[PDB]
Amino acid sequence: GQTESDWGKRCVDKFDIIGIIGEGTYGQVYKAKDKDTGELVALKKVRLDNEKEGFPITAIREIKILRQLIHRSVVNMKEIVTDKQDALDFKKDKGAFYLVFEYMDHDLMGLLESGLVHFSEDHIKSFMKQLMEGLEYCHKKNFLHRDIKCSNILLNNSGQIKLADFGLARLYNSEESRPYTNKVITLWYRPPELLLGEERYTPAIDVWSCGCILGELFTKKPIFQANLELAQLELISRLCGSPCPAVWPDVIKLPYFNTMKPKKQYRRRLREEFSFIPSAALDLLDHMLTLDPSKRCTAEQTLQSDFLKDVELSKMAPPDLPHWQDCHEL
Amino acid sequence: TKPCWYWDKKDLAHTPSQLEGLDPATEARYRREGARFIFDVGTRLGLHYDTLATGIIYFHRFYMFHSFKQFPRYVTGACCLFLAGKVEETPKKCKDIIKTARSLLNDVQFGQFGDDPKEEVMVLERILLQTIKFDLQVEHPYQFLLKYAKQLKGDKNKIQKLVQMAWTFVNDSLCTTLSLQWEPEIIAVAVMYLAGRLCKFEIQEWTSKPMYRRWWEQFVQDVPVDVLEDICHQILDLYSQGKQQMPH
Amino acid sequence: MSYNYVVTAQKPTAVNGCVTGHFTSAEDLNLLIAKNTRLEIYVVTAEGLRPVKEVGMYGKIAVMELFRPKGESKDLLFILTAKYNACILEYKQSGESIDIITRAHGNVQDRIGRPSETGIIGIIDPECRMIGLRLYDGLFKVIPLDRDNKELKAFNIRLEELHVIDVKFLYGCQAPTICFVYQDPQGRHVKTYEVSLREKEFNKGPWKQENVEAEASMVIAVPEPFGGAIIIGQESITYHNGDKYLAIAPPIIKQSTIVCHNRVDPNGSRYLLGDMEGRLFMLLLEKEEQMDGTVTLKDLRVELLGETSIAECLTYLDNGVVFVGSRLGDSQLVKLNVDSNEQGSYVVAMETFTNLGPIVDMCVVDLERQGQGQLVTCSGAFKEGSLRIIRNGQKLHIRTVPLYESPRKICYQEVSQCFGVLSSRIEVQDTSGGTTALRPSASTQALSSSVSSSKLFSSSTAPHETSFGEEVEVHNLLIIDQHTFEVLHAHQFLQNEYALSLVSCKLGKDPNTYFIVGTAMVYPEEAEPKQGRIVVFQYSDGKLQTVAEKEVKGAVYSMVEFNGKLLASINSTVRLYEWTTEKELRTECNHYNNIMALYLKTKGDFILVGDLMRSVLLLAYKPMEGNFEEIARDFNPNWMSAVEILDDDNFLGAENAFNLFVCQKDSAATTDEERQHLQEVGLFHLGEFVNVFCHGSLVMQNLGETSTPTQGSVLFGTVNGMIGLVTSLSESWYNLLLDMQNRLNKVIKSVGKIEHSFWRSFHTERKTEPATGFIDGDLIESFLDISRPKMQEVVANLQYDDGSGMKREATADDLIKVVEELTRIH
Ligand SMILES: Cn1cc(-n2cnc3c(NCc4nc5cc(Cl)c(Cl)cc5[nH]4)nc(N4CCOCC4)nc32)cn1
Repeated sequence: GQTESDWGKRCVDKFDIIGIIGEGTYGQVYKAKDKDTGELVALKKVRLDNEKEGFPITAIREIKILRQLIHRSVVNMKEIVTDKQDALDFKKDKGAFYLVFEYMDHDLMGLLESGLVHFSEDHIKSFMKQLMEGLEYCHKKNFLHRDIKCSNILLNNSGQIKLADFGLARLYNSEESRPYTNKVITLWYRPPELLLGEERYTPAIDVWSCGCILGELFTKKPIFQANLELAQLELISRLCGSPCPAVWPDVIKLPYFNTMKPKKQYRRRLREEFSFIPSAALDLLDHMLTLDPSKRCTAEQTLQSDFLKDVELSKMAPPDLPHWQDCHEL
Repeated sequence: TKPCWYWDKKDLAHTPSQLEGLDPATEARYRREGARFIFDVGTRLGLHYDTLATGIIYFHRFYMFHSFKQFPRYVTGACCLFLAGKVEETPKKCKDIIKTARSLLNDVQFGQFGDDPKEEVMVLERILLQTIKFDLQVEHPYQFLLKYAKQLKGDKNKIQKLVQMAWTFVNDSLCTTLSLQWEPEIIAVAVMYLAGRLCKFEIQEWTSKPMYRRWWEQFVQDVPVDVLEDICHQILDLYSQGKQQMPH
Repeated sequence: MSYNYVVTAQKPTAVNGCVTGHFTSAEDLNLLIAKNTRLEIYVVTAEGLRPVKEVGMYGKIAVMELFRPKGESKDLLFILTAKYNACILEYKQSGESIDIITRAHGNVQDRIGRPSETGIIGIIDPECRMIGLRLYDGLFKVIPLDRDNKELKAFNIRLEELHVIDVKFLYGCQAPTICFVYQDPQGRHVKTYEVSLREKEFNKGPWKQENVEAEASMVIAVPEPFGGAIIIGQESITYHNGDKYLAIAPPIIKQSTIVCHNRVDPNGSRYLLGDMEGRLFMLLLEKEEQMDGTVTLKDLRVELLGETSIAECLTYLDNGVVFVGSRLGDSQLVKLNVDSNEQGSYVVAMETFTNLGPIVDMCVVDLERQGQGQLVTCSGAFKEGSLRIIRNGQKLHIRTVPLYESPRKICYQEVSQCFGVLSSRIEVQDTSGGTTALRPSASTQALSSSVSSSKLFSSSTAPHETSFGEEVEVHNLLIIDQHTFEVLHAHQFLQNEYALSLVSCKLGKDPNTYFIVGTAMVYPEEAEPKQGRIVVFQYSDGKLQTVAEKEVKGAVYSMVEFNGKLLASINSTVRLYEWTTEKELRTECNHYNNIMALYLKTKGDFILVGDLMRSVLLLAYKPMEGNFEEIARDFNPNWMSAVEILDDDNFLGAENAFNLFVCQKDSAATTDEERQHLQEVGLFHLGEFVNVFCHGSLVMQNLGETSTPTQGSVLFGTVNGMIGLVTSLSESWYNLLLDMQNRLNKVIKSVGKIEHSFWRSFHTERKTEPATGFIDGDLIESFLDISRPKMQEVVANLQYDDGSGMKREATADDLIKVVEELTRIH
């Protein structure tokens, strides 16, 4: 069990780089295949050239958090490789390192953004249950994936889902509060507490982002789409209700509460505007998109929901791909 | 999967330092010197105790793969503390650690850092990460000393005297190779075992099984008294060498 | 940044909808034909149609209905665009000045909603009390037709039935009632609801729900005399009204799917129907009046009238004439006779309106060597399939070459003075075990003919099961002369083999010019075809000769000539073949990081790959290493429909969402990743579905060179028959025309008060982005049509800062001359 443990000693020469596949949390993700095994792997890391702090601390966080987490719904970091290092000349060595991840077939963003894939109710059940099982595992280890986006949600053609980029992930502690960056999640998936300036936020920040993803699979359009933080809070208020001390006692505690007020004190119209969603999912959506993070559901409670409690991981339902409609419709 | 970070006492006679002509007494001194160097510098920087031990664990493991003659001790210890800060989320600038080191080191000892003290340390970070095989997560006997003491119920003053005395023994065991010989759970039990003998406390009475005279077994399984006596013998050897007496 | 310029060379010709009413005046009978973003207004005469007005709208016309509320002299027009722009229009003519007034305007898009499968549906209450819109699943939007609703505000009523097929407003109901066919897991049913403007909710419908055919298609609102509704399906036609239930299932309508309907008699006795094979039917409603004064339905009858063009919309004009609005073929005016001719047909064609239909592929070729160039398109589908010869001559001259089968791809071979055309025809499983074609076509009427005797896939011992009556596609390679356009030869490919790509070129050291076809073995079970062939033909002395075949494990979606080597895309793989001295293909290098390599374009050693969802990728052959290498890729996900190379740094693409975009190399080589990042520098909502990009120009060139402000010429054909041109601009010319557009938009009044910037904005279901890097040439060329006071208002204070000088002020006449030069590029 130590052959696979020896890291940093292998070179990137064993991987042939196919090309770049996208932009990750801090750096761009590239694709490669191992010469020895022939396996497709996902590559991505940073550079050691900035001697201000040497090895990046945000990268050290992603290495520490990911090596502790092992789950069927989490991308497993395979190994870590380096550039060609000079013998005996380790002082002049300016070579960088590379993180080796497991490569998945597709990405949820590209599938939805193109509009080709279709999600049935059973497909969404297979999607959300795997998403919450991994999220509950990492939340159980007191870690927060502060960057839940469609580009970081990966799926294989079998139907298995995995989360990807943990570079923006930090550790959570209920006792010791550490101030964090108020802006951390993509504006379309950002929880309302971060819009209002919460620096010490709860693990419920990921539940809100996945809630916007749950509704996005039924409408094929993102729920809240705005270019500014205040405009984002307005769209959230028109659907989930305006932030008010009635539904959110500590909303006054948040700094930007008096600063960022919506136009009116809108009422919650979530169940009305989502009447086409099944009742099992609509109740889940209502709890996941709760304004107050203390009243917002947890990752385990979503797995004990009428929509996901009885879902079987054996019936892994892959998303429907068109066949001859890609050349000309029917 | 994960690398093994534990050797036997008999294996310490074959470290890269030993095979280059260094005698066993000198390497043990170089380890105690380097450990307090990481300890004293990080203490001046106001670092958490887990950060100090993390650099010390990196330090002990590093010279199982390398020789003290080829790598300066204080340059390596500074690099360990610098990396340990970013690992345990208590980061410090490299210039701030070098400044603290020069204050507490004489001209000769700081001469190991060469003409550029920062660069000689920053360069060693690559070799440190490769040597530790990128196994950054490190556990320490502190959390187990507290996790086991919380399950003890009885005289609050007697239990607290046990904790502080055992906690003192944990700080002293960092100066030794015990960190490499045994897991942190056994060390946390051994320091409870040592502080129990010195204070003449019968810890089993404070446990949920008051007649289970081998109280530690409900904490850490498969630990013979031979291991606890071996650890206790090594910890008290530090006090007997320097002639200092038990804290008590 | 990149700068481009797009103009429409041929407006959309496919008819998307047609209605009859009294819109221009209360006396005239008008026929409003709706093409994509275009509205044509005609007046019915005894000889035909008289055009009166044609207006353009900044949106794709989705719903178009004429209605007359109480207190209006003549009918008003309601139009809803694809981007949910709603408006109510009125015709006003003061002598010779004809203008269309925007009575109401608004955007009915909902923030949240799943777009329905059967598309946007628009119906109006018979009493003109409300406008019914079906935009999202489980939601029914109601626009109350009140005098004060000039903003067209609307509310949504919750709908239990999520999957609706079609809906109409019923006749003869006390309260406004809708009738719709919905589909649940228990099949399809028809249900009714009553709309209440006062309660703003649904009440229980008049008549109960019935279990109907699983393939129920359309709902027909039978007028007051009979009442109720008629449900059209694939095999049965059913009438539902209260307890009365009637169902006819004639055997003739089972042969072809019915697609359109129209009412002939206002009393509701006769209805028109049309199928996919062009047949025109008449639905007769026999009346049984009961000694109580009431007119119940005796029976239903269907009679075949004749054959028309495959029509998207039918509309009956008075005195027995019917307008056949076709999307797949030429639109027609047909006369319905009471007596059948000697052939048994009651239909006789009056006029033929040319429709380029679906332009699947096209090539620019100077057939007559006039330096001008002609555009030869594969146009039409099924019986309406044809070739079109287009030339600039001031109106386009178009010659039609009917094929009577579906054309696929075309290529020109000057060495043989002929074209290569891939085509497909529809045959039906007969009783002999084989297949029998419905009609003769170009593949059957060839002078000489041949069939592939290949044994590559003859490894299947058990041939797949065939039942009688199932349609099959038969693919052929047509050799058509360039002068007579006579089908000289037709090569029929293997059974279940689809022709997808076609190229004509020489390869390697082989001097013979070859026809090369990339095919695919298509079976219904296939989870993407896994068999295919690359076949090389040589047309010599009137006979097509099979030169060589190469077996591939997938579909050859596209091929192209590369430096004397054959570049072919097979499923996710992009392969480069070498033509050996033994006249056989040999693989050199491959690239695999694709999903479905569809469209390929080459220029030098660079290769542009158009993926199903990865957008565009740049590939380099690199002759030294002998392997492909990724250069740069567009990381914004897009569903590509056609790609094209503009220059060595700019690339042009087309999306399935009717959007054009332009990628370019970042042109700043800091990090190697910036180079690898193709930056989308142009965005533009075209409104049309581009199928084929083609370099070239149809303008007459009499040695004139560089006299144009524009550089380059790219032609493209669309599904609606629209043909356009894309060209690049300098930064000086771009800012001049772009600043002019903003001045023209504030000046020009749009139909329905639609913002031009909103119309040209990049638009998918998920993203809405403003247009950039593109100059709407149709808006710039409209400067030569606005009145003189509007011209000077646009040129007032307009200073051009082209550079290498100072912001000189523009004159009104100086801008008129510039646009006249821009009108010469098409
Ligand atoms: C941090 N981390 C990432 C991974 N990781 C593993 N596997 C993939 C993966 N595989 C599907 C996939 N999508 C593709 C799109 C294109 Cl255009 C191309 Cl050419 C190839 C593609 N492959 N995608 C991505 N994304 C990165 C950023 O933007 C989009 C997706 N991350 C991946 C593991 N850890």
